[PDB]
Amino acid sequence: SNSITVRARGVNGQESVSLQVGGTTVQTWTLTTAMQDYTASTSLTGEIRVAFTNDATGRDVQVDYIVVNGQTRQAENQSVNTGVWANNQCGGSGNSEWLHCNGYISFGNVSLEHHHHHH
Ligand SMILES: [Ca+2]
Repeated sequence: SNSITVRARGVNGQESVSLQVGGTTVQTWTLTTAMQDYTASTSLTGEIRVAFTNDATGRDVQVDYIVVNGQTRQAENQSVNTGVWANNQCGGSGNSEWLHCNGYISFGNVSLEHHHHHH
């Protein structure tokens, strides 16, 4: 199976995030206010999302990165972010660690390719 580690925190420790692969929720965790590693495994190979699902007063999520089969993908390097509050709206910008609104950061398919090298 594929190994995925999510490194994230909540601002008030009430925040819940889900690891979704190809649209399937693989695991769900309540965050602490400290950056912490959370790990899961799956044979699924679809698009990886880290999803904040329980937005409320005082709740926000900050994601550092994920690790996929030993490879770090930085949250700030991801072009899809549907939760960051920017330009006065949810998902206002790519390339952010933040999920303020309910939404997600997409980290790409489990398997990526470059010059016929698969990683
Ligand atoms: Ca490979």
